Amino acid sequence: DEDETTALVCDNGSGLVKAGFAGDDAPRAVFPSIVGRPRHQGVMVGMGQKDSYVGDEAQSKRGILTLKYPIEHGIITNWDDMEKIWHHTFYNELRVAPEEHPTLLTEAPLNPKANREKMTQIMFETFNVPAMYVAIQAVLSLYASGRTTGIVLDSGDGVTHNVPIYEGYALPHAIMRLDLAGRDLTDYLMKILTERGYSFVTTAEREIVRDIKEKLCYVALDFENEMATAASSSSLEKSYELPDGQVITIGNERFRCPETLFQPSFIGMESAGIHETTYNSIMKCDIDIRKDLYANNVMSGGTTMYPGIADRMQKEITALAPSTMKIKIIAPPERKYSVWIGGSILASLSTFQQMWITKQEYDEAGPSIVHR
Amino acid sequence: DEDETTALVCDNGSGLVKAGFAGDDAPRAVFPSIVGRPRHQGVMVGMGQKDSYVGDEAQSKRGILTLKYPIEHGIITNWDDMEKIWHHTFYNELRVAPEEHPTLLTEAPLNPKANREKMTQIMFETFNVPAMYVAIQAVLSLYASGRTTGIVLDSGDGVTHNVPIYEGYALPHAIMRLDLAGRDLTDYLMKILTERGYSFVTTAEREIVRDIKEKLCYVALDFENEMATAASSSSLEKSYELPDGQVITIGNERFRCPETLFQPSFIGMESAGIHETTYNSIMKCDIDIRKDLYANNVMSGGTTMYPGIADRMQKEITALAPSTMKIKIIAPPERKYSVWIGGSILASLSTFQQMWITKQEYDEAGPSIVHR
Amino acid sequence: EQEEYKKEGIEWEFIDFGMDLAACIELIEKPMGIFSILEEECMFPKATDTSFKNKLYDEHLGKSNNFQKPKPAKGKAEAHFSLVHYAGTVDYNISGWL
Repeated sequence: DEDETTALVCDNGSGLVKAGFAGDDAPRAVFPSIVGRPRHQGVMVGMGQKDSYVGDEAQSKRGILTLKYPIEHGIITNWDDMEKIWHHTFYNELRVAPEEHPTLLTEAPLNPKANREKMTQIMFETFNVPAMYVAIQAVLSLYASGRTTGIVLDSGDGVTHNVPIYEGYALPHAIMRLDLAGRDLTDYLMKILTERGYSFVTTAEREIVRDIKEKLCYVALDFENEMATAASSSSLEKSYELPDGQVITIGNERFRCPETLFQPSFIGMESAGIHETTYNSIMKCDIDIRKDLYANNVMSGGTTMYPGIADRMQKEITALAPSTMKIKIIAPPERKYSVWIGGSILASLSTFQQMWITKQEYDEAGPSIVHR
Repeated sequence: DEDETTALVCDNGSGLVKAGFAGDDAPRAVFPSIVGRPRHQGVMVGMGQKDSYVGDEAQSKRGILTLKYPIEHGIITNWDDMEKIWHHTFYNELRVAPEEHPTLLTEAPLNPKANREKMTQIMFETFNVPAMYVAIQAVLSLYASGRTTGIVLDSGDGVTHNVPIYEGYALPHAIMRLDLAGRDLTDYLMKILTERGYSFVTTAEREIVRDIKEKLCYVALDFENEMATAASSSSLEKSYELPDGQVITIGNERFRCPETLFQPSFIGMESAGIHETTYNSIMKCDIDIRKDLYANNVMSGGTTMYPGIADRMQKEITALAPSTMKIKIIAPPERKYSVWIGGSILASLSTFQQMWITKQEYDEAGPSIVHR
Repeated sequence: EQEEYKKEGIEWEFIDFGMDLAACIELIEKPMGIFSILEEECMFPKATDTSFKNKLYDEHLGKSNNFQKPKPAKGKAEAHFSLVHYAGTVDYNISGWL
């Protein structure tokens, strides 16, 4: 129990932090990855002067603060502001003292060696956690779907990745990163919806375009004769009621937004798209392992939640793969937390105890120890 | 019937195993002589963890296993991996229980005494066969062409041999071995075909160069004015359609590949070639037997199947042999299984029963008994 | 014991008798020990008894003395791993464990 209860799992994202206790089924804490700094001197009624704001209080009060994102494209870019988000996570969100909890953290696919050593330096030397561990994100997603070999298409708020994993070892030279994700996708909907003849003028109009994207957006299979369908004008249309009455209608654009993930050309991107990239990762891997990867395309991440994403991907890679092959696109329902759940499982596991980096290992080996 | 039905014939090669029941006209089982060992831990869907793979499942799954060849140049080099190929042959390929079937096996030309005793030790002591027998390969090939004196040019996947046989006794001191065969020959075609301006890049490109060699390769007679012919560019060319559309053309190289068997110099080999070697075997034999050997050059083996091999050899040795001599190059159509068929005949024969080494002979005389 | 030799005044030095067993215990209860490897694999949605087994070996075999590969014959029924407990060698079958 000492640490059975006690292991923490913190998944640091570009848009959201997911956090909680190893053992739980889902994150106890989910909140924006921002750190707000007040543009002016003054106070809220009853509070003192605050130097900084994190998560939702930074989002809610955004009009008087300069908002900053510590993690650009999955990589920690500002370490002063990240130590601020961690502090908030332990002390306010989970309300635990960190110096008696083992902490499993996550990093990104080709996270620079030096960063994995730096967050270890900050975990052990400024938070004084007993022990910690850094798992790679795609690797926890795979594992949370039971398996050990497969290829994960991972897509969240600032990055998309393909991480081919074989008997647990993520394959460095076959990993692909595509910098277009849910953030890019909300801003494109924004324009095709203002372009539908609308105005997201106040900040209460801006924010909810993102809630339109999440609730009403679709990834149609045969996106071709779906536009064609749009035109005959079926009961395909969908009206959403705004903060007030102002019933906005979205028929068609509803799927023009996730067609951006297959066609980056919709947004002036010259890069290849999700399905081709799944494939290219795969023809960059060893030959003998390619049947395995093809029958185990595990999807994880908030942006892979658009319904019919899996069917489109299913047919997208069948028709690029040699017919002798078995294609299989696994997309679980909890996928917006796969990464986290994979960490919860792993860290609560009976056999993981012997991989925890302890302060004994650290004080004796330097940050190098956990770096592997 | 007890054993009329019941005799097994297993011909162990460097590239292929040929197996089946004495009595049949051709091998019931033909498959690669490999044993694959998985490079990583994991499973196929629905199967358990497999420690090892043999034959075609090792070839098909080669990307995740380390492939190994038990028979190097016709001689068994790894006995752990050979007992694995035998096990597979009896139990999976022929699906028989070995402990009630007499087994005729084959060995190579100057197979070390100690090996013939070792495979007997493994046949009787780990497979518990009722009785067994080891025939020499060239000797079964000859016999399958009806005769008892002749010289066999035997050529398969890893070795070429010349085994002069007189009234059944293969002549030890006149046997020649040339380590260049069909394996060497596929890799040379490979280069003269990439050198034609091509790329056998993926493993589905590699494998089929071998199917090009088998289907389209030729041994031209007057290989001299065949290159000359190539240049005037007749309708000598030949295009093969790859796994996909990619129609590859092979005009000329088509015969430059089997000209390697007469000119080893094409491949940085300093050894003499097939025809000279036929001859040298012959001027190493007794004088009085040389007219016999010359009128009975029996060919066997997968690599002697190249059309026009016999005509080239016909003229190759006429023009080296004294004119008072009769040359005669027998090359039957079933020659890729001569060896096996000779065993099927012999072992189903009415008079062979009294040469079977029985467990009675063995338990009483030690491995020495069958060694002769 | 040591109290007597202290009470009497005898001069006898000796090491804790427990110590002899610490070897076996660590192998079981310590972090990269049996249980752990056992309880980790339980987190792998697609692990096998066989999987577990290998993990057990790769990590303890040859490196650990109390750890051994079985003696499959005698009155025993199959093979997986023996341990060297104070009472003796126990041949353990890992099947269903996961």
